[PDB]
Amino acid sequence: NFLELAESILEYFRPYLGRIEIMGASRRIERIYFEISETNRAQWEMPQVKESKRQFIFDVVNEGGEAEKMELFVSFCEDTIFEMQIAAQIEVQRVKFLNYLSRNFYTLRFLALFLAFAINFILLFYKVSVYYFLEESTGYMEPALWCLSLLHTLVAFLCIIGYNCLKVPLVIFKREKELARKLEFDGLYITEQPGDDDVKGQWDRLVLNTPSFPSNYWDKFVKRKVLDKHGDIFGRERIAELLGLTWLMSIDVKYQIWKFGVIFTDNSFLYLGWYMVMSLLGHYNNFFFAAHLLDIAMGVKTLRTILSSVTHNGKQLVMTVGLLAVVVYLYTVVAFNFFRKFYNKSEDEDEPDMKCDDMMTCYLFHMYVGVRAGGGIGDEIEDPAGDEYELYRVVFDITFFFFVIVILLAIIQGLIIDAFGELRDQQEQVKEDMETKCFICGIGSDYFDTTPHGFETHTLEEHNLANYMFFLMYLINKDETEHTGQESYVWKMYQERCWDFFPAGDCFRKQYE
Amino acid sequence: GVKTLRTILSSVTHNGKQLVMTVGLLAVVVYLYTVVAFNFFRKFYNKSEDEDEPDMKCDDMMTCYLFHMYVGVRAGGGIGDEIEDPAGDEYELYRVVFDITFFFFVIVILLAIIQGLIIDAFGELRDQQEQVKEDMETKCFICGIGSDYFDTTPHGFETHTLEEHNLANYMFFLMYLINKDETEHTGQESYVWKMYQERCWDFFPAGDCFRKQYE
Amino acid sequence: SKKDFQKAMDSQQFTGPEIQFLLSCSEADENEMINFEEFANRPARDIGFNVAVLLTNLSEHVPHDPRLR
Ligand SMILES: [Zn+2]
Ligand SMILES: [Zn+2]
Repeated sequence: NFLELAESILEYFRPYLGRIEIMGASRRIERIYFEISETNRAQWEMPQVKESKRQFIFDVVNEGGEAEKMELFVSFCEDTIFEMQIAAQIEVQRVKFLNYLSRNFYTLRFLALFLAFAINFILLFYKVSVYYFLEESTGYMEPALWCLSLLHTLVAFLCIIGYNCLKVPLVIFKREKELARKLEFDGLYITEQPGDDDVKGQWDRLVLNTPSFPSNYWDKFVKRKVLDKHGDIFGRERIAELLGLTWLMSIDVKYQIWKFGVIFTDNSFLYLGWYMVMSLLGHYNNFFFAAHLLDIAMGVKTLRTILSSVTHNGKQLVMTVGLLAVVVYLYTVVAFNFFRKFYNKSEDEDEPDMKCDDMMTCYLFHMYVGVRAGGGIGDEIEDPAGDEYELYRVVFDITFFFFVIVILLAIIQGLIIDAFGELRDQQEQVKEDMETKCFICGIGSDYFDTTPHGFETHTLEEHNLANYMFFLMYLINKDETEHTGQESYVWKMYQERCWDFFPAGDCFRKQYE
Repeated sequence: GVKTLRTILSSVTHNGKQLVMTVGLLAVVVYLYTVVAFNFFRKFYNKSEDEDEPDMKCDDMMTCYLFHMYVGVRAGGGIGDEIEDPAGDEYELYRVVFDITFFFFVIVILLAIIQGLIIDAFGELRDQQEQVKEDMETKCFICGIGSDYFDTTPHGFETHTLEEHNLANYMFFLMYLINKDETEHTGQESYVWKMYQERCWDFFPAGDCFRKQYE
Repeated sequence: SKKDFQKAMDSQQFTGPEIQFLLSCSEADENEMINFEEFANRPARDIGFNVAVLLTNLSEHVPHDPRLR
């Protein structure tokens, strides 16, 4: 009765009175409450940040569902927290322009793909007469290809630099996130050390010597405390040996080398760097400029899912295409022998006949024809007639038509078919779990249907996945002195990666009646 | 006009966006090979009736792309089936690759992606039908309790889907409210009418039913 | 050396009185001819496994005894 009088206040703060559950100290499930910045109840909505979470649940339900499911989640939060740290961030003109470009990067690169269509539409008009370009529409359009080719190369260059100021810090973040943790826990550079293989980890030996190492992880303390936790284990100062305008010289060298050394490893930059190098080649000749239309395979999510199918099962596939090569080599050995006489390309007669008497070419003969013919090998060879081998030649042709085109191509075309049923079912299980089990507690829908409506509330009013991020926003964005006792329990355990505080089994309803 | 075919062509449009995009992609890869073909392998193209005089080399690239679509997408053997066969050129070492890469990457994959998209469309539409029937077999459409609680009584759940909620009767009752004087309502029916006006929709049972409520 | 080792075992971090006890478990020949093999003999492990089995046995079969935890 007192609270219905209070409704005016609750309705306003409802958007950003986030709340979560923890198994806090007392083993019973406390339900803490925390402020959420209205910017935080916004930034986590519109952009990639919603889709990135959708990638996440697909990356757990299809891959986790285990002890890491409560740990990858924060690993998703600390990344996503870093994303908004980027957006909060988004010569004085330079950074103002550089931020202008980095925020435009999806629209901006979409314009790059747009120029990839605009130019190749103009490439279409080329013909030899000497390569030449007829320009029936006008006359100044050919220079427009000279102008669009620069304008694209301009976008081809200024996209990567925005990529350098957008996704890359994240990519450098999660590399350091995966490093700083291992020094503080696994101790591998202090102990286990990766050996030759997993060289990506071996490359990471270089950064740890750097003072500027924890640049994007929002924890300078990292290296200072590794020695506290590991230097007592065998040696103090030796670990410290492992750790620790004027602007021209101010930058550290081995860090920044390592940074580009991680950025090169990233597929997204190596592609855009590949997307650009050809655009530089597109000046040197326009037909090397057409590779850019492959960007549509990455430039639209629609095709990407279709092409993803082909690489989704492609390791099985390329082996089969390779097996195809090998089963064809078995016929060509049976063909180079025995049925050798049958092969011919006898124009008029005898004089210009092209019997494939060199097997290396005979092997090439079947792949250029028998794999392709669709009729099998016998469709493009002398038809047997009266030979004793004729009974045998059919057996060579039938089996080749079955085993190759009616099976191995049938498998190759066919492995793509199942790739849509695997990729779909993976999409199904994501939804199938979410409709049932809560992502967090794991209780599932059925306990929570006992109350009216129910489970949809438990996925919003309760755990709602997101608020655990906002609470991790709230902790990282809060003075260590300022914590409430529940929050300090979280933050302390959060440092230790014990992760008990995520509810497991019990929730606030499980705990009570 | 017939639902039978309608389900099939609807199978086709069920995944048909991905499909049209796949065809567009096909056009783009064939444009990529027509661009590799207008260069390098340009000499091979021919339609030489008797000799030389009426030859139709696709030297205009637009006509060349039109050639690979009218012919190379269709040939079933790939592009090399309807072109001069290499036999002496150093490009012959390369040209076969241009065939083999094309015959795999168009007819052996992209068309395969197409037909297979139809396949995954049948299995997808079937799996949808299966989820419908399965959700009907188990959970009640309304309360959500599911079959298993209601099998505790004999026969059971089929009664709960008829004698109880049976979906339809909520509709008859919504007929009965709308076809009844506002003065004439019972307190239960007046309630349901009021909440129905306010679209609060709490009155639909949720979780609890008459059996859940009682012993 | 018997004194130098006490500072050297803080790397491995057993208490130093205990380290002197280990040095006594060693034959400690001459000034400090302590063979490393005369320290592998502590063999005794059967019992440590059995103690672990016992304490685990109690830890599982009688939970919520603060004294035992
Ligand atoms: Zn939950
Ligand atoms: Zn029901």
